[PDB]
Amino acid sequence: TKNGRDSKGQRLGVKIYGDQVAKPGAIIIRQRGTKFHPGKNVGIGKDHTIFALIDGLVKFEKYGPDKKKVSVYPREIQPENPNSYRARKRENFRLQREKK
Amino acid sequence: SSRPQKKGTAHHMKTRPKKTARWDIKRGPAVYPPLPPLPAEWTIVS
RNA sequence: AGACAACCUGGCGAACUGAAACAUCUUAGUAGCCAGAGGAAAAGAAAGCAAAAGCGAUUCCCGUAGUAGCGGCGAGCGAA
RNA sequence: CUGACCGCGUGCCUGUUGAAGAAUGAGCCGGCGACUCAUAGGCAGUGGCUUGGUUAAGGGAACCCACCGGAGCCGUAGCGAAAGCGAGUCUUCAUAGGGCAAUUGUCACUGCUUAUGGACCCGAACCUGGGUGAUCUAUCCAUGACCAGGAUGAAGCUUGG
RNA sequence: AACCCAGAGCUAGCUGGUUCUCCCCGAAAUGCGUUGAGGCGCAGCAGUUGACUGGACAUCUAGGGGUAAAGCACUGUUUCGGUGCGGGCCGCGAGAGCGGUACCAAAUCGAGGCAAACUCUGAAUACUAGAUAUGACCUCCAAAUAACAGGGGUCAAGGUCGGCCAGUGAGACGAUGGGGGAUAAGCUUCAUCGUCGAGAGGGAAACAGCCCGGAUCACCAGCUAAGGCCCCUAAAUGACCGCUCAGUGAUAAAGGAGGUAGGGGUGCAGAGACAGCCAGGAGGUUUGCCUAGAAGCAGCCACCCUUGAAAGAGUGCGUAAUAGCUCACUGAUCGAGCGCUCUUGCGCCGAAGAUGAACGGGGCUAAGCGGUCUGCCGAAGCUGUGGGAUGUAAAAAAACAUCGGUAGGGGAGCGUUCCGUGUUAGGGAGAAACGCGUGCGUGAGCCGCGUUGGACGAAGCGGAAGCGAGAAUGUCGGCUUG
RNA sequence: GACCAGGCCCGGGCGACUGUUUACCAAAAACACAGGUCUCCGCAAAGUCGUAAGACCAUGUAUGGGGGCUGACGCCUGCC
RNA sequence: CUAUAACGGUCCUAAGGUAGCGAAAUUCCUUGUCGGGUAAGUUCCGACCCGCACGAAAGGCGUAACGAUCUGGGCACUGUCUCGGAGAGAGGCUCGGUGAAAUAGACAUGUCUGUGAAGAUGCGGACUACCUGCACCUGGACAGAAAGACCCUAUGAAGCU
RNA sequence: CAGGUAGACAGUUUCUAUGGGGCGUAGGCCUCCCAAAAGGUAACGGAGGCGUGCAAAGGUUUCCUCGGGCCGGACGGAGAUUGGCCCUCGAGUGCAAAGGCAGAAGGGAGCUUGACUGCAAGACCCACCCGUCGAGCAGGGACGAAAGUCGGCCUUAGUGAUCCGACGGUGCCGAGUGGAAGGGCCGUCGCUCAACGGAUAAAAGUUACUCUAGGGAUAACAGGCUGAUCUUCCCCAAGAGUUCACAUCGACGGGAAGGUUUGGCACCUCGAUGUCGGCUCUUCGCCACCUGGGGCUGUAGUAUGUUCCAAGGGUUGGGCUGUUCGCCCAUUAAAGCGGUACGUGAGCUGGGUUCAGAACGUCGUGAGACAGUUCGGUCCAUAUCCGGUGUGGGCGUUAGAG
RNA sequence: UUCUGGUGUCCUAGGCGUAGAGGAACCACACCAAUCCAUCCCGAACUUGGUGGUUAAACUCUACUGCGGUGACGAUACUGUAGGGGAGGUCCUGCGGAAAAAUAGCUCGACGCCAGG
Repeated sequence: TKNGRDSKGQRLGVKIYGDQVAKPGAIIIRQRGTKFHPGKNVGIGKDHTIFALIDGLVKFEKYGPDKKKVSVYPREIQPENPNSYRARKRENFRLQREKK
Repeated sequence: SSRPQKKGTAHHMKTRPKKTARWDIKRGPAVYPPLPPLPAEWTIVS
């Protein structure tokens, strides 16, 4: 009598938001059709998935007024560090180990 | 009928004591003069 | 010619159960009943096992091995 | 020791989202009454030994046992279904590329837990084998016994035909 | 489908039971699969242990999404008017034509909405990813005097992998966004949080799921939170500003209202008002029709003009209808505050049940509700003083930081019968059951202390268990209640 | 004349009748029965019991035996 | 006349209910209509018929007799009733003797309302009530009795097909 | 020994969800909404599809791109071939929807088989089992002048573990040795195993003759929440009432209280809360039937009709049914509606329903069955306590008594 | 160093309408024939080979706001937290975030690059 209730439950998000770290080969978008087109350093897939070719960063931007045009970049900078806490924790591991 | 009634838990929110006059909600306790400190209370010296 | 605690040999031989049901299988050839006999019985002197090397009638304990294998290749059974 | 009077305080266990519960259970008292053992796998604590650890069955002037008993097991080489090759091997035309390797203890005692056993204790209706049952009752068989008292009045038989 | 004995202590994913102390940590009631959904396997959330770690909290910035809201570009519906295409109808006439109809309808335009499966747009949060700091205390050294930076020592705190092992798998309500239902349920179903579950205490009269709040202990000490200050119960029947007269103050609507304090607009008030007493209050005309009659007053049409201070083809009653009566309107005296209007606050009626006032009671006109300022009460919270315990940690301390807790996990202990040390120490000046000792312990329990009887047996360091009971409609015995 | 000692009619349904049946909640229209039909059996029958010997059947013998349904009596017992 | 169809056409099966009976131990709707009975009768008897779903040896229809059968109306007879009452016996009641029972957490065991696992002597507020016997009634203590027999579940048991 | 063959006899099965069970539907995958702007998400919540198809609808190298309006040309018709203007990707894309795509993934051509072998860093999802994408390398090719693209199809459904068997190919084992049987291994194929994580290769019912273990986790009676329904009300009123809305009835719609009908949930109670109707005995509520007083009346009076205060009282006897306005008879002032676990079974009957027998109609081949009918069918009790009716005793009443 | 077309890339996106200006060079059409080729029919396209006439078309350049695109601030919705009101449907304050819509407006893009006269 109900007839109804047959939903699939599939999942298809954006996997790596703008300005995350893209491994090589990692998937940027798993999509149904082509919302975001491939820009440069990304490859389309069989089912329009968009995956990173080289490590770097993902940049969502319009490739036309309407289109997303996802892209990737090397993005390597900042070697410099400023955190005391990490050094402190490491220092404690050793001091306590020595004490005990 | 056609109007529901308010039961346990539900009854409480309608009918618990609320202090619904902005004024008394506001208030704060007396403070005091700082009461400068007090001596010791014990001494072996004897 | 009757008797027997348990052990033993023979004949007949279940089921609840395990398989999360159940018909192959497992409990199990157990229980029980019948028939003999002994202080022990049954087995036993090779038409055996082996493997290019050797053994040497049976019967038990260890160990190979919970291995090889068998199995609705399931539960499980399991040698030499 | 007893308690004038005041205040606070909706038995206990099981079990539930939720019980003082008008859900369960128990009359009271005292006892009896529930995760045990065997052997094995794994892990931890402790100890012995180690460029190895350990013995089992079996002996031992009983049983325990000092000593003996090295057969056996564990740790030493992997990869492969297998032949095989071996610090490598399988997959392949190939390093290519990848997978897995390129190393480790052991024995025992004491706990935990798993496995097979009735396996924490109590409780079924039931199943199957063997035997005892017809003095009750249900048919039958043999052989006995019983059925007051009255009423009606058939067929046959006999007469007026 | 007998009865007894045996396999048989059958099996039971089902019910009931599971005993001595303390200490630390302490959940879930979700998904998935299941002949599966009042089971079980894995994950998810405990314990405990080993590494590698880096955080967690706050702040800020990026990145994607289409939700809330909005919108009519899309799709689907949607009203009002425009436009007229084209069609039907009258017929003329034996072809389609100009047209006409208060005509039916297709595209369009203007105005106008609506939608979980509509979007040209589109937040806040959430999420993911980055950097940015600094928490709590100390001891300090040098200060006039602080502060802080200067170090040194602590303490507190996140995770991601593993090992050994659990319990859990129908949660409940409240807040929000929703489905189903009847925008009914203390209903059901999911998403994000809180409490209960597993959590005490005070407020709520009583009252898991609401508010404050988190229980290591002692204290015949204090300050507060939520809530409160007339009596029962602690604390002002305390201040001033207002508002209610129903016992409202404790419960429900549409609707009704010259209740009541105010406010927002409106005109009138010596070319004097609403009060009342008053006077006047029409000619055409019986408006035309209809009707027996319609003459203001059955009904309908015209619905004006004249006169004047003023009269509407008459406001109502009434008459067969007329007439009659009276309104509107208009002048005089008395005399200058009265209409209208919507809403604010508190109230009244609407608002009625079955044992007896049900709302804490006594009561109250403030001891009710609206507003501000001061004092107080108020908890197991915070303070003060003094003990205990865990780790942090490895040693005397001392110092911090914690110490609710069911299922459950880990640590440390007591006790009982028996064995090794023993034919022990001790013991007929007397072994154990009963009691005085708040002696002693955090506690399970231990020391002593006594009796008519009266025979055995500790302590210490160790070992084993038929080892700890109020829960099984347990079970054996003795006893009661009725 | 105390004790003892039939209440009776009118109309229905079901069962023809007397009888038997749930020992301890059902005495009935349920079962049975006299009768009816069907069908099987030739005598070392069919049927039943027993693994087998064999025993009922039957020391009977086709108007006799076993089985199924309907249940006096009256008229009947359709079609596929 | 109007109706009801004596009689016809269609798919159908293997054929399409014969005789009797009929709202029936079978008719649901349904106390079906009508007649008799009754003062009034959903029961009852006789009929009609659209037999929801009667029907010919799971026999049809009817029958005299018989029934501790079911069913309706009668006459006689009465405490069945109107509407109770008195009486005798045995118990009850009191005294002497012997002397159980099931149940039982402990009970120092009020009413009304309110609350609460949403129907409390055990909680809150108010009212009410000297303590304790004996006889009497049974509204509560979700009173006793049997781990419900209805409902569901169990990869329960058993019987029959 | 073999084939057939009586449930005569045996051994067993017969699913779960299911806002109680049964009946009905459903069981796997895909897409959209609920899904709360990452993911994920539940409901017998709302819409649909799939269990394929294609030797090309695949692969490449190229070229152009649809529609729906209007205008032209005979029938040609509203809509078919042929030329000119707006266009938002409104066309299509094999089949459902969503996202996509107009240098196209739309259409058409040219050649071709890459819908190859050996693979693969890393990711996504993530209880596991599964599943999805993949830069890049080697061989050997297609297309293309070359760059380059090509290991299936615009993407998401078109599919199912293991065991077992089957076929083709093997420079692997082959139980003394050589063989072989057989097996291994690689490529594959075989189940609407659809209940789609599939208990076996192979299994339906019924129990009212029942029975055990459990459950108020889930029912029926009753209590509670909720009032959809039901009772009683109030608002607006179009009208009707000769005229006249409100003497009286009040269409169309609206707002409430009740808690007793039918229901919804399923919270207590399955180690048990004994049902319908009568008897006896209560007691309470009102929104009132009758008696007491009153308005208004389309009240002459007598009757009334309606409302208002009123629960003090009253509220018959019968015929039919097991059956409270279901009802005819005769009255009567009237002959009420209710609550009290549809009051009252430790007070009573057992006519009904829920026991075992039996039969009728019907369903089922059958055992049996029907919230259809019909005839029969032991409803147990010496009050502990509260409650109530009676009656006492002690004691209080302050000296003791009548 | 302007100008001429040659290619491209950030993007407010860039355009259609009305206007103009462009021929010495460049660009493009009219013209001409046909091997390679090509038109499923056609040199329409595509092709090779010629004439080399206009700027008409197309392109380029400068204006325009009539359309198209764009788009505010403010305010308000809504929402985080902390609370409250209402028998409910749902409403309201405190601190934090904050629009869509409309209107005013804002644009007829900004840079490179090479061969030139």
